Amino acid sequence: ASKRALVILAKGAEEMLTVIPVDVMRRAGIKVTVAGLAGKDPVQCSRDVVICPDASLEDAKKEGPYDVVVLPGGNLGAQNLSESAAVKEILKEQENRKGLIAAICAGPTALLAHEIGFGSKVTTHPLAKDKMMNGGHYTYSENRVEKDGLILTSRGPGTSFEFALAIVEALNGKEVAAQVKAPLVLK
Amino acid sequence: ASKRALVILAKGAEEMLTVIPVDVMRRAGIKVTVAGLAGKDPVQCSRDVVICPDASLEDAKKEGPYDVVVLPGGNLGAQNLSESAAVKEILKEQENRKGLIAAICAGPTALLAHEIGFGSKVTTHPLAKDKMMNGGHYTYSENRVEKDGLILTSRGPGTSFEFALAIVEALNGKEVAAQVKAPLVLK
Repeated sequence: ASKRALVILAKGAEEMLTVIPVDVMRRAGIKVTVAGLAGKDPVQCSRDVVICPDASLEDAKKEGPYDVVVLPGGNLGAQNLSESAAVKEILKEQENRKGLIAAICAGPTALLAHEIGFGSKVTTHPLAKDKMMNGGHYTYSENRVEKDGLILTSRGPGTSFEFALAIVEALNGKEVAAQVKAPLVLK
Repeated sequence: ASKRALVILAKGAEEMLTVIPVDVMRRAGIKVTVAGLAGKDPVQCSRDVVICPDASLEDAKKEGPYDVVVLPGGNLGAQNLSESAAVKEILKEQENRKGLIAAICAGPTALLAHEIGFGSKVTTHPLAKDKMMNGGHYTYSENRVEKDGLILTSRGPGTSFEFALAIVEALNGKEVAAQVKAPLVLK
């Protein structure tokens, strides 16, 4: 039985922060669904790369649950995630079933919006710290990847391989993560 | 006047090796055209991410010339690039006008196919070395990014930020590259 991941893709998402985790998780043999927040239609990312989702979020939700829910960053993408009642429901249910939630760069600010994981240690992009920390509901970290139990966060494009491999390690173990890492030519 | 880049996107291209350079070049203010080898239609990448190109290669060619032509990797994508007469023509013309050509991972093997840049120092993904070196037409390097004049090559997903920033430096200078790099959270 393979592990499954839901990646929620909204307009204005950071395309690197979307594609690196999708690709690395697929290299790990995880079954990844790229779900469009707004529907099935192509999604215009922050730097104008246009990605076609595998399914709408509505449809993907019916095929869950997932071993991880992944929230890419990009400020406008994170805002769209934060404003969505559907994302609220998915994240609450994932938290309620003790499933992993992974968010990168401004992505973790959607956890704040939906009151997910309060009391956890988290990181974000440096420019998203103040937003994430409004109210003091989390403890901030400058680690490149932070994992406090079932809340896994990371900082930016340059930490996205580390983030993705941390998801792989959490789901499939350290040995699979190491095997996936070697062909990537990381430093 | 901004610099312009042509990124040639074929079926089976490595989506990280496509998106990271597109995004980082756009962050640098380069005008990037993602051109579909096969036409305007969406492109299925190696790990099944589907990207919609900005234009067909046929149309993009008419809007050149470009300050850089970028060839992503992915073995099947590189093979498609290598089999295309249109790519041959674009690369020969770029070489003839003394314009930069940048290729990452198996991407440089399309330079071999089209007899581009012989006598240059190059790198590739480790698994693409033997293919690239057939005939001894290039000198191999293990540097993460190699630039021998107007032929710029790199090794893999984990070197793609370095590759993209090397393109930025070549076109827009070291200071712009440094400014684009800082918000990425590189190690």
